[PDB]
Amino acid sequence: GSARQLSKLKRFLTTLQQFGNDISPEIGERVRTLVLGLVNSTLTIEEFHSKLQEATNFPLRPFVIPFLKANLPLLQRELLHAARLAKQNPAQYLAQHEQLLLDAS
Repeated sequence: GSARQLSKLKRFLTTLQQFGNDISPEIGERVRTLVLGLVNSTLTIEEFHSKLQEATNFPLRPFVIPFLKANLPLLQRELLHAARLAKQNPAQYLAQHEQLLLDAS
């Protein structure tokens, strides 16, 4: 498969969202929101590329859409580890609520 080969960005993403709260509150909440969002929450690359684009300083970064597009399945993996280091559940790590579970209807 193409997991490890694409995991090259996984690490960066993990630390990016983990330390993203250090650089600042704005970009922080956003980074984690988008990242963790498309990971478990209902989010799309485009949307994750929008807020981020206006969240991170400087002009659009090189390969944004195609970035998480091939790392989506790689980011949803580390999420299972975050919960262990967050003292919470892997699916509740981001949700942290009931109403925000499966409100399809």
